Amino acid sequence: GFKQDIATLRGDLRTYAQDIFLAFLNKYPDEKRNFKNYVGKSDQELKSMAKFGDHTEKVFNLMMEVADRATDCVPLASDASTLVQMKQHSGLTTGNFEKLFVALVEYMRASGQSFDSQSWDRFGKNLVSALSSAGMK
Ligand code: HEM
Ligand SMILES: Oc1cccc(-c2cccc(O)c2)c1
Repeated sequence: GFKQDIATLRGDLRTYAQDIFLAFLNKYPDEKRNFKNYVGKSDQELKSMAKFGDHTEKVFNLMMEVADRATDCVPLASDASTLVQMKQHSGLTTGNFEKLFVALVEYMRASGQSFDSQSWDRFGKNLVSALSSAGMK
């Protein structure tokens, strides 16, 4: 289920983080407006860029903690408010997060593995809900 999937992802987190973020960027190329350093690079080139690996892993480090602190796939209000208020998220709207989670769920579905894709789909919807309640446009 969802708790075990957090463990699974944490057990190889930089790999999963990069692969899921690449799935996102490749599915939604316009999303690179927010990541201008990542333009004009293949996946292998991005995995060679120090900030790509560093930053993407730190995104998923926090994402896994938000998932772990959730109840029934519903994040804490404090976690949602942190994600809204972060200066690095100034530009963002809930649609950006929706898209991240669509890509993450598709990645899990296409993996060979027994991820609880349903629970991640709910988590994404519930996080988007919580971001809106905490004041994200
Ligand atoms: C639950 C989902 C997310 C979490 C937990 C999260 C967390 C983080 C964290 C921890 C950082 C700092 C990274 C660092 O400085 O090393 C960061 C930066 C950033 N995040 Fe988020 N983030 C999430 C979703 C998103 C989404 C959906 C977008 C846009 C589509 C986004 C855009 C940014 C940008 C532009 C930065 C700074 C630029 C960069 O780090 O390259 N984040 N985020
Ligand atoms: O390196 C970064 C820094 C900020 C955010 C992300 C990100 C954004 C959308 C999907 C996703 O999986 C990861 C990646």
